[PDB]
Amino acid sequence: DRILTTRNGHTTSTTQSSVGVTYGYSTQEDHVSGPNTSGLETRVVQAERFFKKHLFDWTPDKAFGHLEKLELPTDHKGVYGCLVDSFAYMRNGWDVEVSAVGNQFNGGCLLVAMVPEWKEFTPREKYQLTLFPHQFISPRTNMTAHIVVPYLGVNRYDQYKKHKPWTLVVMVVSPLTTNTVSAGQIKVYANIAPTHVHVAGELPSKE
Amino acid sequence: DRILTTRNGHTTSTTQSSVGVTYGYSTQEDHVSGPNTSGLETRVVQAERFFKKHLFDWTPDKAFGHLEKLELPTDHKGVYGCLVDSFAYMRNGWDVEVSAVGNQFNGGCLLVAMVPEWKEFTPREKYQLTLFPHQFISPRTNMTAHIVVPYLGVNRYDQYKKHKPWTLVVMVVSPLTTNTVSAGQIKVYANIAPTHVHVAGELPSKE
Amino acid sequence: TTTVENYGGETQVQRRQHTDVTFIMDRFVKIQNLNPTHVIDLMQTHQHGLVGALLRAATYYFSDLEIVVRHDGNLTWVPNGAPEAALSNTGNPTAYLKAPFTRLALPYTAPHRVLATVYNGTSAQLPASFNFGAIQATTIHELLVRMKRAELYCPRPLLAVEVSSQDRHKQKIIAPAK
Amino acid sequence: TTTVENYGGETQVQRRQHTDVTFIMDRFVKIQNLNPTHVIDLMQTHQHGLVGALLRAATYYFSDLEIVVRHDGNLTWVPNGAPEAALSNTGNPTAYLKAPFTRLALPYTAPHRVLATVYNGTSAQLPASFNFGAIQATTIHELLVRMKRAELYCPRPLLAVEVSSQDRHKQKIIAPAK
Amino acid sequence: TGSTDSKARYMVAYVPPGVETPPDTPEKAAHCIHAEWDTGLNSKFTFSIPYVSAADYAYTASDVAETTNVQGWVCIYQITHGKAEQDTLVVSVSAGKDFELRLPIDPRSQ
Amino acid sequence: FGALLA
Amino acid sequence: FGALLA
Repeated sequence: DRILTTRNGHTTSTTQSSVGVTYGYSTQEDHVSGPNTSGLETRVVQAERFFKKHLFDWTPDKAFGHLEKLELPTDHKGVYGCLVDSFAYMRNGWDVEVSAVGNQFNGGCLLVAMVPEWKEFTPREKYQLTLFPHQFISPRTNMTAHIVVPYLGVNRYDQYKKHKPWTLVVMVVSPLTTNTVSAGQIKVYANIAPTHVHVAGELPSKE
Repeated sequence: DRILTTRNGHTTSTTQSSVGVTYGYSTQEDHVSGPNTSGLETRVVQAERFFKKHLFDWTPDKAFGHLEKLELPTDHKGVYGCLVDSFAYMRNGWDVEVSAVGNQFNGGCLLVAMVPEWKEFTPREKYQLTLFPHQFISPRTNMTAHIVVPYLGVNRYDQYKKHKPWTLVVMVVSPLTTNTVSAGQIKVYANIAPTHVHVAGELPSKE
Repeated sequence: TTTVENYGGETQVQRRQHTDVTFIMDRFVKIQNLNPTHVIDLMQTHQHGLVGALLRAATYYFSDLEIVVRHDGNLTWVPNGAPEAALSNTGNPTAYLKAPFTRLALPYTAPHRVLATVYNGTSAQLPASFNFGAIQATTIHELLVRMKRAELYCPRPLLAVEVSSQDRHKQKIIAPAK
Repeated sequence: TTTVENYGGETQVQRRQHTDVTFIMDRFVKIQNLNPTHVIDLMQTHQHGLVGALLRAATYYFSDLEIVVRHDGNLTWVPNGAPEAALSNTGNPTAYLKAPFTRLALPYTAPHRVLATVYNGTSAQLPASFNFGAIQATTIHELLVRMKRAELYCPRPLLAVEVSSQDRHKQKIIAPAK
Repeated sequence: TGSTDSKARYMVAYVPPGVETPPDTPEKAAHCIHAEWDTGLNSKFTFSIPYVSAADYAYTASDVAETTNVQGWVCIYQITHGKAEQDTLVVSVSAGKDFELRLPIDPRSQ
Repeated sequence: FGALLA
Repeated sequence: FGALLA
């Protein structure tokens, strides 16, 4: 019933504490082949798979508004990372999964959102982050958020070393509460996987 | 008529001095998917493209029997090379093109061959290298040899860091002759491209 | 979505014509920082103005333009990506002074499929290519811009004036005299 | 003609509307050397101006004309081959001063089937018959010419500014302020 | 333009933006989009420089701000030759089937 | 068991 | 011109 199993490549993630999958803005991808690539683009499926990253430790001291961010893509030491150094242009979506594991005795709430064209938000703007593809994480209800977003931006293809369209954001909505039965803190991890990965301008070898 | 244009990926080679293409042992490839990979293998076309390597300088002093070799695969600083460090198992064929550019006034002959399971040959064995997929290069006739071979070996997939099945071999059959009108020496280069590239066991990042 | 029917009420009919994006953005707005040589950049609109704030309440946008310019001497427009030196030649769209001002229709000329109000990276500041061209004249006194056929994508925060009174933001509303 | 298909690419669709001869030549250009009595000669356009250079990038041409003249007193036009003295009489097309200037449509009146930008021989200089007539007024302040229904024949060299930097000709391209 | 007794093998490569300096050797450039060819009966060869950029259009002019070219480089290498020391390779350029120009301007100083 | 998002 | 080995 409430048990979801996500699979990207030869990697899977089975979440029992899931609310569902939120698809941001659209469920389809703008044609990966446009006039800016002159039909010289290709798809690299070997890169469409999960990679992990620890975001932060959610503690009782962090109040409302505490915000942590992770601009994508980040340094990747795998196949995807190899692509970034071998090609001038790339484009891809993101299958994001964020988990804050504690126990049913913890209280509190986290907002998990994917933001296009990140900009530092002011205290007041934070009250409206729900305008972006998001999902909440509350111990009593779920320990895993799951968001899926497509590629976008002014350009059909991008140079990730100069611009990062999507930015993962996690913000404390209501501080973590603890009992004598609860967990003391909750470590928030991210399980991310790039989607519909396409490369275009093959670069020379650096030697 | 006698003009051949070979294309592998986003790279092409147009040879006017061609004798034709010699396909070694077979024109087909043994099923890339076997029981040893449990259906976890994939094809990486982004790696099926030309890369160059200088073999040696053919001079008048080099007599019959002079042999130069290049075990494949060699160090690759491109996409293919990335694969070798990201996967435990690989398999692929070779589209090989060797060119010895001089001028119609040079005389002499070179034997270009692809050898499975290279072993140092004795002077006597060299008289029989024609038992292997080969082609000759003689200034009066052609300046380019072109051989295509499939993958092979006791194992359906290989670990190139431990074993190199194919070995390119170039041997002087008849020494280079020079006039006052000819070239003084001929530099032999190789234009190689891996074919039907498949990878299997994805390795972790070295950091 | 919940309705008043939950407790016996009845949901009424709504006319959302005035909150239609194309309609609301379709009006003239001022641009305050002006120079004899000015590059048309919509982000130069006031951040709290009806159009300025709504524009900033979106990530990506597209629209053609219509502008009004009160200038001295002749006005010359040049498309996105043109050398600044070009503004000196009549070969480019040039409008000869006719009081009280000049009103023109300009097409979107950026090389991108759409533009952005925020850009996370390098070309802080936005890329130089995010413009509708440049205009030049001896002196430019006023400039009004109007977004025609506007399209907005990916909404972002939009804020009202913050309240201190701890209950309601009160302000003088128009009412008859006497 | 070769394409990117040779190495796996895909040729795209092209819109050549802006490089259409009739379209590109159809715009007003200045004529700098003016006199109270002026013979309309298209070769008097600037050699590097959009229209001037493109015109010179052709051997033979044909087109009707449209002109704008800011003058003092009344303007009188006379056709190709007319005696200069005729410019003094009202019987010839004469336009009475009406601010801010006068805009007229003139037909090609040369006795040749087409005109040339270069002529190898004697009638250096071009034959006197290569003109669109003459105009006269007390004073002529400005003159804009426009080639209508233009036709060009036998292309000739067209040059860009020469580069010294040994790699690329760089110049200030328009971009937002701040 | 060489004589019959001169042969040569060349390589042309498109190096997209994103690298600090252009490849100084055919080996390094081989990983880029490239073409290699012989000089025989047909002394002429044609290569298409592909449009590969983020935007659907690109500027024709170059801004003073531009340090490294925005659209990349084109590199012409000589793999090797045989008795072609004084012989030359003439290079020319034309528009491709899908080449397109838009937004006319009068930029020259007048 | 449950739903799959392959 | 000639043969192709794409």
